[PDB]
Parts: sequence; C-alpha cells; structure tokens
Amino acid sequence: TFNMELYNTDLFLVPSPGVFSVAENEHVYVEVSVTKADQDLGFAIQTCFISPYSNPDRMSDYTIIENICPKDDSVKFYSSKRVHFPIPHAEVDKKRFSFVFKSVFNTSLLFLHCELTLCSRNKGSQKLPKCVTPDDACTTFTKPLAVVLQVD
Repeated sequence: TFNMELYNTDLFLVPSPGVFSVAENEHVYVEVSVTKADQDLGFAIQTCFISPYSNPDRMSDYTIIENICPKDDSVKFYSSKRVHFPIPHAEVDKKRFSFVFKSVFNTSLLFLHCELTLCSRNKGSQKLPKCVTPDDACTTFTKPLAVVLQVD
C-alpha cells in the first residue's frame, strides 16, 4: 500500500533494481507513493534521514526533512502525481524530491528512512490532520519506510 522508489534521473522513469549505489555529490531521486480508495485522503513527507541502521529508534543527525520541512538545502521538490486505476477503483498518490548525497558514515551500507504522514485533503476535519505542503510547513496516521543505499 506504501512505496518508496529510487531513480537514477529526475524523470522518475526507471527505478533502481534493488540497492541503489551512490557517491558523494550525486543526486538521489526519491518517490513515495500511497495506494488507496478514499479520494479525500492525502499524505505528506514528514521526516527523512540517512542512517546506518535498519532501525529508526536510533534516529540520526543526517536529517533531510523534519516535520515536513526540508532541513538539507540540497533538497528539491517535484510535481506530485495522482494516477487512477480505472477498473479497481483506486488511486496512487506519488510525491517526489531529490537531494545531493554526502558520505559521512563509517560504513558503506546505509538506509534512507522516510516516514509518511496521512492527512485529509478536504477542509473541516477533526478526524485527521488537514494536509500541508513542504515550505508552507516551514511557514498514528504515520508510516515508516526504508530503502537501502550503497556508497562508492
């Protein structure tokens, strides 16, 4: 129901076939996606950080996005993409951003941890947070996802 894809270009055409290889100073194109029936339901990208653990309890000082705000300055957002399944009555909501990688760990095997927050895409709604955009954000309904990175 939730996805996280890495791509080699800002066309998000061709996802990497497992473990993404990355060197300092390169871009990484992330795509996150929610697949759902409700059409009032959106999401935002709450937090993203790199870390050498498959574990997020040991969070990390390498934070890219925090409370929907871009903390790393290399970060760019791209158009979001709602794509309809006609016959299954479904919608994939996708969001996209890049950043420039910096190696700073003591190891070559890393994790991109992103967490999605679900939210309500229509005004007047106790039931979940209304929705908000990334620099608008600079001014339980949350899902953790991890993808693997390989430094060279």
